[PDB]
Amino acid sequence: TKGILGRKIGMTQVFGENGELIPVTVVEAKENVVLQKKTVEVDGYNAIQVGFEDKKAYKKDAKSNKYANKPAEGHAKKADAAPKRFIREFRNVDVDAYEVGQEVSVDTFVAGDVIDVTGVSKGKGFQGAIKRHGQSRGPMSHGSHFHRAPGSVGMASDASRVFKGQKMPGRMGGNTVTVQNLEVVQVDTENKVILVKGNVPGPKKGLVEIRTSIK
Amino acid sequence: MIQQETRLKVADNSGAREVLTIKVLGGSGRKTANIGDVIVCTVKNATPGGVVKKGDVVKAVIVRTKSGVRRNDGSYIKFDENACVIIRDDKGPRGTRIFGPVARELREGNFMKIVSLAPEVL
Amino acid sequence: TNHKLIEAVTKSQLRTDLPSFRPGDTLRVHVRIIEGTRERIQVFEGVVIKRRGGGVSETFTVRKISSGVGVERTFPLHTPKIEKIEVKRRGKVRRAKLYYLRSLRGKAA
Amino acid sequence: AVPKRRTSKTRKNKRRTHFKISVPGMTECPNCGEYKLSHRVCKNCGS
Amino acid sequence: RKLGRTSDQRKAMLRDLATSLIISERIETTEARAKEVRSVVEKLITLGKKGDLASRRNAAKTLRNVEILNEDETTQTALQKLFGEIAERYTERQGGYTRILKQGPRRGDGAESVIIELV
RNA sequence: UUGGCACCUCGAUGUCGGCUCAUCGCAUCCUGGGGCUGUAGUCGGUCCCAAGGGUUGGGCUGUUCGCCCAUUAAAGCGGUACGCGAGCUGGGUUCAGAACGUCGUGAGACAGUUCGGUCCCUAUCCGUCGUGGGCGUAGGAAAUUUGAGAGGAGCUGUCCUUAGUACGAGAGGACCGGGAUGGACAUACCUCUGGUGUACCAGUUGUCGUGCCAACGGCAUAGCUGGGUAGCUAUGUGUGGACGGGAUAAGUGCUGAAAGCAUCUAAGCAUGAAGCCCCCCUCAAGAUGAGAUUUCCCAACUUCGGUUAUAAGAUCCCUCAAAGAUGAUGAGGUUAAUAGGUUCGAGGUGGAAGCAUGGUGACAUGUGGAGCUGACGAAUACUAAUCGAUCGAAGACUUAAU
Ligand SMILES: [Mg+2]
Ligand SMILES: [Mg+2]
Ligand SMILES: [Mg+2]
Ligand SMILES: [Mg+2]
Ligand SMILES: [Mg+2]
Ligand SMILES: [Mg+2]
Ligand SMILES: [Mg+2]
Ligand SMILES: [Mg+2]
Ligand SMILES: [Mg+2]
Ligand SMILES: [Mg+2]
Ligand SMILES: [Mg+2]
Repeated sequence: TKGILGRKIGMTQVFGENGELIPVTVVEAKENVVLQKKTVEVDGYNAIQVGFEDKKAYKKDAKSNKYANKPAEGHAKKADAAPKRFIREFRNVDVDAYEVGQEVSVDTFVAGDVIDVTGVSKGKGFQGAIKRHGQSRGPMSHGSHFHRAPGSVGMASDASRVFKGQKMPGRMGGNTVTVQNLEVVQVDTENKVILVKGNVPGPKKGLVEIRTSIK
Repeated sequence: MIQQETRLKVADNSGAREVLTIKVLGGSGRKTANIGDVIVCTVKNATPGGVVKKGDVVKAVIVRTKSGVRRNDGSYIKFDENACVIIRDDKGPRGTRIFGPVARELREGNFMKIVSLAPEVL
Repeated sequence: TNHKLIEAVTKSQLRTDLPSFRPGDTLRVHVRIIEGTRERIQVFEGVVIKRRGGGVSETFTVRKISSGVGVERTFPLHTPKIEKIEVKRRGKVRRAKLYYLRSLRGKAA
Repeated sequence: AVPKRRTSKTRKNKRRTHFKISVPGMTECPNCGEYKLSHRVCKNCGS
Repeated sequence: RKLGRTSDQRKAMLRDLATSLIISERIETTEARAKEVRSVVEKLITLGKKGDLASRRNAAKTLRNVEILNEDETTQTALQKLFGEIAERYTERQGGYTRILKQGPRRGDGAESVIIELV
């Protein structure tokens, strides 16, 4: 419900009530003007897609991607707002309301509405065995030349294969992950940020979509 | 933390002076400990006299471990000595005159005969 | 400064009128607690060992011997649970942090 | 740690097919009569 | 922060490369020195724009105690050079910001040589 | 398991235990569901259906096995070349030395002990874990996506309320529903707690050098100790395991003849489990059965031989990084804040040098929370991202609705 699309900037602590300290991730949630929505009448899933931070004008000589293009020009002219950089589905909520071309708000929530968080990982390059998966290393002394490699992979020749799904050294990777049931300690309106509880994925100046919980 | 085979200058007036922990009893595969748990332990040193004698497996609460404890406001209590109190298996000590200032955290776990029998409690 | 907008959320909770000092001083920190039928309030003498990491996340800690044991306690100094800080005595130290107190007669003067 | 088979004259040529070299930028100077490499300065060019 | 080989060299080689920059005013070398020596000799000649005795001592933290000169048939000791003929030249706002210009590779290697120029 | 047979291997198929890593049966150890008890309750015996998940730390010996200590909800039985040495140790067994008992007149012998004994290899192809180029997807491109499928996760204790009530004289003491926080495990992240922090800051030791004193370099593991920002992490901080559905297995049932009564069943109708599917999260249209919505671009030679030469949109090439083995992913390329510099600030260190005062000095004190700063934040075009090139569409037939 009301999937805002903020980005992080860091993490600090905020003293709650009587003595309680709770660590807080501060999520900068800039402008979010709703682009076209799609329903069951058109082709079959009721959803609201949302934009995020804008960029400059269109079609001069696009060296970068902070300039738009004739695809995203007419796709964003339809709602008569500036062209965008991050467009995300929300098939969670509310096919009825949310008129097209509406800024959403920042205060859809209250200080106590539980949320979820979807964001990409850090990604730590190509890393090996006992750092990626929870495997334990070998003995570092008494003569053993088996310090840190993964062990055996399969049996002898009554299974002449190695079974796929084997947890071998590959890339650590940034793939998506969703924590569940975080809460909001405080909402700001004027500086246009919110806060959450604990810590969410996705390193600084990243991207994170948040939405209501499913408890 | 205090784990499998630590050695603890016990604080009671009941004859033991140093004990060593066999197991940190709790859940299955329990490894670590901190203030308020209960460990089973066998004495090594023994004061002449006292109550208990050398080589007698007794159960004993933990008090004031070396690393801190995080109470829920943001404080920390780091002591400077691992210590212990031998319990009677009714959550009360053996002797009377336990030394060595005690952390407040062992109160929800109904150890309140130790706290009233003690010097300065934080 | 940290950013343009960390403190814009956070300056409205930062605490005023805590008399600024340096590691080497001798403090008498009061603090309000609760236990049962009490909101009783307790003093705690000691010497500042270190002071760290300014902003809303700033931290100091104090050290006091109690009965032969060195009790070391740490606070986040902007908490609304500390009541009153005195400064009993100024200090003459050279190092900023003071981890070398594992001795038995330090006597910082 | 040895081969078990001599690789034939198909998986020799099929393997080395991603082993090439491409031309570089090659933008010409205005008055050199000589092609500099892009974002560089020659010794005897209009660069 | 880039590197060359190792921690003892990477100071005492790299400080002995800005010295040859001072007495010659243009040199050619490979990339990861010249991308990196850009931000040491330029940070050094902010001390030209101050030029007091407390800045004179810290200029002796980096440059050699060495490389006498002879351009006026007389000896400028290469610490007296930059405070009279370099700091006087530059009064633009960003210190003594120097340019680089890249060239082709070399024969026996594939490093891109680059003339830096103290302008 | 102990064997029997000699079928493959002697132009070598490495052999016991243990560490590393699993994967599979159920004849089930715990947890879930029942029948039956010579089951008062709490406990317990025995049997049926059930593999979804769990299955401990130490002493002893090479050990397997075994006994013993302290726990736990439990410390299951097995297969996988008695799983795993082109992944590892070598303690024993099966190498030369030596000795003891013993048998042999002798050389020597022993499933009898006993001390010491070299463990080789750079990955061709399949199989894996990641990760890119070409082409297909009847015009080209961008963005967002549906989800056939496939992976992931599934564990539990203790305390309190019902209540000291039902049963039971008394000892003790709930089923069934609600409330708390723990354990182990799987994740995400550095604000706090700590660790590291090799171009940061301060003290000091030898010796050499900058003509000398003061200052400061070089070398000695980074010469050594105290501390420390970013980045990376746990022993640190949060979060997690679902609630809810549909058919059943064991079992319990209602109606009901065969076989006038009974009878759960033969035709119908129920209910019934951590089990199966949908639900939770992750991947996924190369799912050639190649899906879906929105948006942008449309011409002359010319017997479409399309010769071309371009748009949309990319890219070559450069300054780096929230990304990173290269390639790939992002952020930018003068209409510019992408790096470096300059300025200010946070954080760190702890009061610079000179000069003055006091001390015969060693050094104290002011000038002054100073000086000095690598990764983080903001401002500014001062230097460098120039001028250019390369690739890239002009939409077949069939019948049908019009
Ligand atoms: Mg057999
Ligand atoms: Mg025969
Ligand atoms: Mg033969
Ligand atoms: Mg052979
Ligand atoms: Mg062999
Ligand atoms: Mg069965
Ligand atoms: Mg199993
Ligand atoms: Mg022993
Ligand atoms: Mg004889
Ligand atoms: Mg000398
Ligand atoms: Mg500007």
